[PDB]
Amino acid sequence: LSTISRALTPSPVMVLENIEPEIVYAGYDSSKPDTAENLLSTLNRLAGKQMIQVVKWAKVLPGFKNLPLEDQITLIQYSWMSLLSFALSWRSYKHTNSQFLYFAPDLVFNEEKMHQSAMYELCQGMHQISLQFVRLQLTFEEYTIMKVLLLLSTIPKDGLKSQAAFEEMRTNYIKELRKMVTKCPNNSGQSWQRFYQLTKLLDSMHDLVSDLLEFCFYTFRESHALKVEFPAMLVEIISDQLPKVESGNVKPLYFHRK
Ligand SMILES: O=C1COc2ccc(C3=C(c4ccc(F)cc4F)C(=O)OC3)cc2N1
Repeated sequence: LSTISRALTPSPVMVLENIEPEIVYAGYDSSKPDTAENLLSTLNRLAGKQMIQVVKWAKVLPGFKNLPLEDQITLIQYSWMSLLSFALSWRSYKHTNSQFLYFAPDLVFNEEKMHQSAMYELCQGMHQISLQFVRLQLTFEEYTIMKVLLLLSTIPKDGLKSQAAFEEMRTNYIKELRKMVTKCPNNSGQSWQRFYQLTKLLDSMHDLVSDLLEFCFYTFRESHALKVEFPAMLVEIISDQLPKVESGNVKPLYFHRK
C-alpha cells in the first residue's frame, strides 16, 4: 500500500502470470480400456481437480474479491467449461503445438481418443481453437488476460447482484488487454487488429463451450446409466448450472455482435 510499493509492484498481467495454477494430473488408469465410460470419468475427475485450482486462482484474482460472494460463485459456475477449455487449448498449444489435446501430462488425446471419448466433433472444434493459438502465436500475456475475460463472459439473463461492480471489473481487464496489444501487436500487424483477433477468438469459444456443456449435462443427467463418474465439485457446479442454462437463464457477453 506504500507509494513506492504501489508504483513498483508487479503489473496486473505479471500478477496473473504468478497466480497461474500448477500442473494437474488426471490419474490415468492404464488397467482400464479407453472407452467413453472411462475417458469421460477420467476427464471429469481431472476437471474436478482443475476446478479446485480455478477457485484458488479466482480467490487471489485482483478485483474478484470486490464482487459479492453470490456473484463470484455465479461467475465460476457459468464459466467453468470456458476456463477449462481455454486452458486446455493453451496447454495443447505449448506442449504439442496444437497437434493434440493435452488435458494433462498423463491424458493427451489424439484423434483416436477423440473418437473413443464419444465427443469427436467437440474435440475437433476445440482442437481448431487450439490451432488459432498457433496462427496467432498467442502469448502467455494475452492468454492470462483472456482467461480472466472468460471468467467474466457469461452471466445470468437478468444480470448479477452487483452488475456495476462486475462491469467495472470486466472493463478493467478489457483495458489490460488493450494496453497489452498496444505494446505488443505481435504477428497481427496493428494493435487494433490484434485486439480484434483475440476478442473474436474469445467469442468463437461460446458455441463450442455451449456444445460441450450440452453433452456434459446429458451425461450428468444419465450418469448412473452411462457409468460416467462425476466428482463432487462437478456435481455441485452442474446441479446449479444445468437448470439455469437449460431454462435460458444465461447471457453470453460477446465482444462482437452476431
Ligand atoms: O461427462 C462428460 C461429457 O461432457 C464433457 C464435456 C467436456 C468435459 C471437459 C473438458 C473438455 C473441454 C474441451 C474439449 F474439447 C473436450 C473436453 F473434454 C475439460 O477440459 O474438462 C472437462 C467433460 C465432459 N464430461
